Amino acid sequence: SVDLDPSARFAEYAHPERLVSTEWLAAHLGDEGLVVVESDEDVLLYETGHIPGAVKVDWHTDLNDPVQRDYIDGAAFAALLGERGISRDTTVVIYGDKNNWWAAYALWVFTLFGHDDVRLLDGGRSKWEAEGRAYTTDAPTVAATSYPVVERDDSRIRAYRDDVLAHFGKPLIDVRSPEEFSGARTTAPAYPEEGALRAGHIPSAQNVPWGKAAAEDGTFRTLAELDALYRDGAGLKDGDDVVAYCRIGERSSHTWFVLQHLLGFENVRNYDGSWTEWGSAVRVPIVQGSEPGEAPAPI
Amino acid sequence: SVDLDPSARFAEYAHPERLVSTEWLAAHLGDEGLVVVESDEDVLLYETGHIPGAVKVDWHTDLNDPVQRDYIDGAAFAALLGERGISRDTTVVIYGDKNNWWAAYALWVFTLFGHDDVRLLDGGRSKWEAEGRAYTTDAPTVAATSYPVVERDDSRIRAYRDDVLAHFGKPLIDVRSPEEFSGARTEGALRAGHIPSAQNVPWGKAAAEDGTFRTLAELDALYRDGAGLKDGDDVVAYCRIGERSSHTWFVLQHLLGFENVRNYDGSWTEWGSAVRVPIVQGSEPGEAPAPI
Repeated sequence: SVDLDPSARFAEYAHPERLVSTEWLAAHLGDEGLVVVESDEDVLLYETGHIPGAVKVDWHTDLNDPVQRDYIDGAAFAALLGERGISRDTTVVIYGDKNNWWAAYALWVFTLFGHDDVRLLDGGRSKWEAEGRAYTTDAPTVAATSYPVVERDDSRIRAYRDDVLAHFGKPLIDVRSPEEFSGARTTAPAYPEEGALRAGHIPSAQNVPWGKAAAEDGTFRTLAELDALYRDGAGLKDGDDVVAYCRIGERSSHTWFVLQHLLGFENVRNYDGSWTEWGSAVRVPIVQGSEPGEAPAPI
Repeated sequence: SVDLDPSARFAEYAHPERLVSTEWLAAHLGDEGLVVVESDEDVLLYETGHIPGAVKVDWHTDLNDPVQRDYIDGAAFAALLGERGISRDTTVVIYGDKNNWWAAYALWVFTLFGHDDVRLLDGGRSKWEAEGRAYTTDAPTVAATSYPVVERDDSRIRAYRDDVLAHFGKPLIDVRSPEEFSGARTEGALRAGHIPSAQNVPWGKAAAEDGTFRTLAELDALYRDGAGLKDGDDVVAYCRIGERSSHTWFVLQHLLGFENVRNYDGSWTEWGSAVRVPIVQGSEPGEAPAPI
């Protein structure tokens, strides 16, 4: 069994059991019941050096249905975690590049499958590296485990296009850049498969670029800073059913994490379809400019 | 009134009233009640030379909602046709580049607004030029007419995503390239493949070398023999966008006379980026899953 990180820094958050410090992790490496998972946008980083004993999840190959636009099923999840020495009761700590952007995404997927003890290493690769902590290129050399086949739950933390169309009048957070938000750009040149034939945002969406929730050192900002950003800045109130979206669900998972686990909103869903779906969908309401715009009637 | 082209070639088709020959148009140009409309994928061709008296429709600016992914509404359509001197009773002959690929699309849009008498110039720009017939580079000075505001009808010849999800068990025609249908290409999406159970009939197979629609015999082999379509079949066609599947809609509705033909305009650009819609790969149709 694997204890919580009692660090004072985390106790102000709604779900302090969802974070650990680099100092805590350095002291727990190799402990029975703990698996450390690297999850990056840039999958090649793991091979340049990883936290010792860490395994890797590759978002290109491991987490998507290979044919359909959907995440893997319970059978594919069970085989992925078993190969990595992960059992149902294992404490998983996930860390990654770009201030745990893809780390939160892996945690979201684990949560679709109802894995209870899943935590982020606050600050990811960047704080581990700034502190001069060790990486290896040694394999985890992992003994296989049996993980149960569970049915994926898309009810609680996931939204589809019809839930979004139905959601108008309820808070909507767009986590893309202001240029994307207004309709000046759609994608990156590195990801042309993440553009769309229309530019803009979902009408009544508040723009909160996801990176605003991360400090320079890549740690999650304080409760006071987050409260400023989402409650004062974006108008969120207790009891609010919140939907977050980006270009794809991978990139709005960090904001879901922030709202579900740090600010403690009960009802937070990631609209994974995001702008790639919305901007290519026939007859969905789109607005342009830096104005959120008026909520239309629920469709 | 504007006479039907009695040409034997067209009389074997289900709706011979939907086609005119270059010979007919040359003999009927400038006749009262006839407006000729150029509709091209390459909109700049019009200024290089156009049939005398012909007006232009520009798919970049004239036919799409500027904000939403949708076609214009009745008020926009009335304004467009009014400006071009088209009345509700006007006979409209549409022609253009790429074997009337986009002419078929314009006719589709006119039919959404229920314009009765719309015809294609069999063989379009390519057969007019090949025959050495006259072009002007004059824009054709036009007196505006009043066109009525009618509600666009999306029911009869248009299909939405949820119509296609509900369609499995009934025929789908995918009009994209073999290398798009297999999922070794993709106006792309992030996913590659085709809709399971869809028969690949690349849209150009229905056109002859000279740009004209193939004989009823040749179409029957393509769509009945090749793709297994039977009388009373409810058919949906799709491409990457609805603009590019309108030609095959035209073939099935007007030439083979299928009663129920719908253009799924969302096409692969929507399908290939929709969350959790069925997709299969390789040159095989695949089997129909249960209607969703």
